[PDB]
Amino acid sequence: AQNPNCNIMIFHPTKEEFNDFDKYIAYMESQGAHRAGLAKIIPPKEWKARETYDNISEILIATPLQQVASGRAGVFTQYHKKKKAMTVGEYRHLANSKKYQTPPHQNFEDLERKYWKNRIYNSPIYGADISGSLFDENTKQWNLGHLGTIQDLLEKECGVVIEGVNTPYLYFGMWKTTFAWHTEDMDLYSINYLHLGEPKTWYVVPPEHGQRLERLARELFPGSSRGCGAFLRHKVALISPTVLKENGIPFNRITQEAGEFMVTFPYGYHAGFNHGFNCAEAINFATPRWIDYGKMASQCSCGEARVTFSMDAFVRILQPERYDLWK
Ligand SMILES: O=C(O)c1ccnc(NCCCO)c1
Ligand SMILES: [Cl-]
Ligand code: NI
Ligand SMILES: [Zn+2]
Repeated sequence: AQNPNCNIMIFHPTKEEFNDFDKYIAYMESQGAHRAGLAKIIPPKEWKARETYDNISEILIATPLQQVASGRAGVFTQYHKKKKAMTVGEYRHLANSKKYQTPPHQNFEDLERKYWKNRIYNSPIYGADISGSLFDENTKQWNLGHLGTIQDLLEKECGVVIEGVNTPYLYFGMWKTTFAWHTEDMDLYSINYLHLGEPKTWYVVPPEHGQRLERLARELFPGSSRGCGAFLRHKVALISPTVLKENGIPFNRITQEAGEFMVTFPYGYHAGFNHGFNCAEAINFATPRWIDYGKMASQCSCGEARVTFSMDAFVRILQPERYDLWK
């Protein structure tokens, strides 16, 4: 078996290899990349997402989110408080202010130490899930707005014809802005491109050990576990690498820099944080190997998590018993 220790793999495709997206995902998996839950792809040196990031300051963040923490340094939850709308220009100025800017630090490891020591004592502002794209329409390779759709993948594999669409989202971050422990909706893949700015650090549990993370989460958040059988779908829980180690949970970490892609694989739990002002773009996608994960995916049983219009049809076709129970 390839990659048996489930290490995060890094790939350097040539411009020739960068032409066929589906074929290169299949290649990475032939080398065992999916066993880690996450892979990094560095684009060929001739490639670019767009010519310049001039004038991105005109984009609107209609509902910025203030991320307020509760708990202890290594085990906490965060709730999102809605703030008034601001432009990306206003947001970037706020991220660079004395109150919110990245602190002095020696290297990535020093800044990671400062994040986990001090995260809970601050409330950074996150611009998340903004429908849109920053890829140039003339960019033909790995353009996250020109991928084949999950609906067409299901039709090709299973003959199923369903409603729904599939478009990218933008994320504007600052120091300490946080994404909580989660897998994707319906345990889909995701692909994430860091367009501009400071790095993003990622943590990931191998898919073959995801149930170990779930068992620890039930022990650390017991009231949340009693209220919903799939509460990590709420995307509000954080657990530090020190606590994961103390409890024997297998995981890996890596830092993504501007100009790099990250792919998460079906049922790969991940979490992380931003180092400073940045802008990323992400979308979910599917392959033939995803279908069986879609059939087995857990669902939030209490109403807190959002189920989109498109996700409704996935549940209706792949999980008809759960759909009928919803009625
Ligand atoms: O912010 C990101 O770059 C990012 C990366 C991967 N998954 C995410 N899911 C949203 C969870 C919100 O707590 C967000
Ligand atoms: Cl700090
Ligand atoms: Ni994600
Ligand atoms: Zn729930």
